Amino acid sequence: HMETHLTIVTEALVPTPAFFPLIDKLAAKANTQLAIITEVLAGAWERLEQGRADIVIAPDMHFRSSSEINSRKLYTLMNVYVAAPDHPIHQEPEPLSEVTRVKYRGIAVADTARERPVLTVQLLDKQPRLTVSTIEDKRQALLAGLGVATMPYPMVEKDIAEGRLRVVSPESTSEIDIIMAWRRDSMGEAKSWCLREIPKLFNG
Amino acid sequence: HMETHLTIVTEALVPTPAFFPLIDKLAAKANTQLAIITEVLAGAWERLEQGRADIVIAPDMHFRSSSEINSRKLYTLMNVYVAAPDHPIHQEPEPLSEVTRVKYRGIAVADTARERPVLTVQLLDKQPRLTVSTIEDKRQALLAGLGVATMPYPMVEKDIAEGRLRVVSPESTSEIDIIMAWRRDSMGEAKSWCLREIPKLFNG
Amino acid sequence: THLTIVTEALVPTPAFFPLIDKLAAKANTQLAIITEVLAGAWERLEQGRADIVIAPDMHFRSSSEINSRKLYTLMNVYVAAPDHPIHQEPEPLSEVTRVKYRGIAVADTARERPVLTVQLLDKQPRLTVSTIEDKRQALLAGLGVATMPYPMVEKDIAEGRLRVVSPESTSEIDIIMAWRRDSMGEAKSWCLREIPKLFNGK
Amino acid sequence: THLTIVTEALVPTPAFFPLIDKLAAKANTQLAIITEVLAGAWERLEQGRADIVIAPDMHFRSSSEINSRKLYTLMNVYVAAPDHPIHQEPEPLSEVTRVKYRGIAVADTARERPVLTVQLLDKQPRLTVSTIEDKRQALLAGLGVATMPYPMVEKDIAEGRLRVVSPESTSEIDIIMAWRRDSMGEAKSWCLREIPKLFNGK
Ligand code: NA
Ligand code: NA
Ligand code: NA
Ligand code: NA
Repeated sequence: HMETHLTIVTEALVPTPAFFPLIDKLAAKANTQLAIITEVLAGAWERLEQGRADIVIAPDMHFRSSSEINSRKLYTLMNVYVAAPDHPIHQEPEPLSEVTRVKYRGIAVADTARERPVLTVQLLDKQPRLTVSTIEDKRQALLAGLGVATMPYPMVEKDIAEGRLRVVSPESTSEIDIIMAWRRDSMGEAKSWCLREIPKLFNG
Repeated sequence: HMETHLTIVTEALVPTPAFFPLIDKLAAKANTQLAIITEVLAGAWERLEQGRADIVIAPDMHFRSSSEINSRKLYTLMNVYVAAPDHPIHQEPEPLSEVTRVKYRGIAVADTARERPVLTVQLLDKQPRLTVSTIEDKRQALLAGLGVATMPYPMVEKDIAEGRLRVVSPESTSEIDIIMAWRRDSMGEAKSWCLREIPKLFNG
Repeated sequence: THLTIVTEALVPTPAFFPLIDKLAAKANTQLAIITEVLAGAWERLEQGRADIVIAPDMHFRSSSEINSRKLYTLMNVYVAAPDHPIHQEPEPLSEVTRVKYRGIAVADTARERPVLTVQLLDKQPRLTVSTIEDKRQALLAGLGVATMPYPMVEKDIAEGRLRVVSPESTSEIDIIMAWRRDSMGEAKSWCLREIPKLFNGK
Repeated sequence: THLTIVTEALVPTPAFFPLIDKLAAKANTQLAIITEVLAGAWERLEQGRADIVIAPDMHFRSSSEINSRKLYTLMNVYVAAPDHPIHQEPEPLSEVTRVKYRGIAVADTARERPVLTVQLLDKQPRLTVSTIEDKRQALLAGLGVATMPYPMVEKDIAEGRLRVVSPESTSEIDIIMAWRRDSMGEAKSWCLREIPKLFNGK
């Protein structure tokens, strides 16, 4: 109904290309131009709170208890603690022991900058770390043997199969619920349509 | 509510400060941060069409009756053809004659800086012209004796009283309806509230 | 024909008015003195939609094809209305304090989103306006705290309508004249010579 | 203890990986190689939130105090999927034509002096993404026409997944290393010496 602009935020763990089917359909449904922006952890939620994002696709988080924010579970994602095959972490009797983990470099994706608070990986103080902005940069660092870190399984599935990466220990494997969140204090055609279409991209 | 952002566009003829009462009230009604942006003629409407403005306050225009756009008349504004007291245009028998107007410099508000003629005296081809972006710059140019142009009466009322400007000829005085316009394809709390409050600013 | 000078919002357009009559005699050139905000001024120069830009010294243009010359220095003062509570603050410039009070921004290239001067924190209230005058009126009405060009508020501070929040935040900015070297028309060349003369000793 | 290098989106972060082990031996410094887009990279430097910036050329100072050095040249190519109708176009770069086809933009963290890597026109359909990878995937999927860094699509062009729209639009950009002189830590100094060595021959 004349040109419109909707802004979807996909957190770093969420593949942006999964939302590409929406683009053509949104151009036919309305005259709506899509913006699918990437943010990291709390940065995704912050965008929603500050009213700078129509819909957020992100891991379930403590922010969700907000009264004017609706939310719905989309799918589950698996996180695996990986390292390059030749990394010494593999020869460790107790790779997840606090005494062992400090010996080896962790790799973190920043949310705004170097931020100690993280839940995916418990980086310890005095432990070496590398910090990057993108999930791809983190992958390349891991492929190059530069540290040990958690990754979304889809992004490293081929890597593990083809022996470029190796799961450090299955004990650390975690499941994260990926949720769709939005604010009820505003509504439009395009936003409503997306809220209905996005779940269809995944389960049903 | 938590933070929200609304964008009101006020066309150059419309004093932005008239919307200042909204600011404090909008901070209490919701957590909404206001942006009152100035545009010139068609630029104001273009923002509305492109979905880059929640509400537009602008002169009534050829854009109107557009199917997705609601509108409401707010008030009438008077436009006066003025020049500095010492300007030779005052000594002219026929100041508004095509033969006369070409002799003297017109002043236009634009961004494009090429095509002025829209709704009023306008600028004749081959006529000397100065182009400025703001209504204030146009006022100063007129005060400095540099040309002849239309101005919104409120902005030059004191100038005419105190003999800094002088109405060239009353024949050219025109009335413009200032309307509030928005798009129906979207709605939220703040937007709805403003659509109700803005007319109240101009009751009297 | 047609010359376009772009004066950034901080730069008073009327300072260029002396050029108008002279340019009409020197050449048959019709002048446009267009106002833009921050990056919008430079963008016009890059896109070849402005012959000369008068603007604060700033990043970009890929460091290709842009000549520049310093015209004068401008002082920027952090001001607020006399009765604004920011004045009673022990630490008015502390991040903990600044968040309490509304900032006021002039939107850049004339749009809401492009606003990255500085001084605005998350969770901080803000108002965004298009013009430096609108920002002045907002400040006069007590609606926030913001930086202003000293010349535009000098009388305001004298006559007690505004008050400098803290001198520590005062900054000096070089106002430069910039153009592209890939063209040198008659009118353009003449203006490049005349414009510095408008500001001599300043 | 903590050094922050900012690499603009056009710059491959992994090119700086050799530094990591050496920096751990040289000093006890934990490295952050952060990605930003266009002006967002510079803004970090101005706000003192980045020790070193690797980014497309600016060379211009509002914030002042900035030293810079050229590292290497990068080529940008206007590409689209092989089956995109832009290829059948007589005049693919004509303003009349470009509006017909969707542009793809990487969003910026700052005052958008660079907004269009090539040029995005009003009324023109657009998709906006945050990352250069997302933009690549969009292009691979046939969803628009946009500029890309040649190294990132060299294999794509070879293996017929992408195709250069027109060579006329190809542009060369200097990638520079920039920093502020008002500080000179051990690690920062060492990196400023090592980083140029990573791009000998380039
Ligand atoms: Na992304
Ligand atoms: Na105004
Ligand atoms: Na001006
Ligand atoms: Na990167």
